[PDB]
Amino acid sequence: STITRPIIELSNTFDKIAEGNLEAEVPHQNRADEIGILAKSIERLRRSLKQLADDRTLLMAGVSHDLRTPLTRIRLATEMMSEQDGYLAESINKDIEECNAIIEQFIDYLR
Amino acid sequence: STITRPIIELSNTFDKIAEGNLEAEVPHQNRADEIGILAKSIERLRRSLKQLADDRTLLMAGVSHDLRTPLTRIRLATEMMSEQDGYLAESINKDIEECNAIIEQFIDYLR
Repeated sequence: STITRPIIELSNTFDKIAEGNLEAEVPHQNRADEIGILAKSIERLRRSLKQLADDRTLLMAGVSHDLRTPLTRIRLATEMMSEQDGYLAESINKDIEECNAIIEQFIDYLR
Repeated sequence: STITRPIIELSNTFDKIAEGNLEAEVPHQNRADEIGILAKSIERLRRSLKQLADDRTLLMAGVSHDLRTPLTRIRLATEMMSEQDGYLAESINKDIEECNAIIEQFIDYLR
């Protein structure tokens, strides 16, 4: 059974990696023979995946902030327009709301 | 040695996967014994990564399109404002240009 044990365990580890589960642990990590080296390789790949996820999250936050600036600018500007063009200012306000919804939808999809 | 060959090859495959290289091929894919099964597991994980990349690209295009709509709307509206408020319309136009630059910067980073 010891011959079949490590292969079965490695299969389970691959499944966890495929499902984006970076919380699962790798078995036989402390082995010294070729099996131990192979397990270490899997652990390295898993770590790289987790790092990539963190980097992606940081990039998303940066983009959301940068786009917050132009939206705020258009809002403050429109508020000062005369009454004669009130319909124009209202249309621009609606457009900004749609823009914000698109950005929020993106974070929702990834989140 | 024949026993050392497959382990060395598997190690090289793990390195390619870790470096985000989904063009590299997996060895021993056609094997029938436990080694062949393990190799198939690696190929499955690699395939999943490639699929995620393609999906991310499609998602980016969808998001860029949706945001194109609000930007176009604000431009056409502002162009019709009276001369007395020309400075306000100009400021809003500048804001839209900044917004477009932010979205373009994101695509540039990924691409």
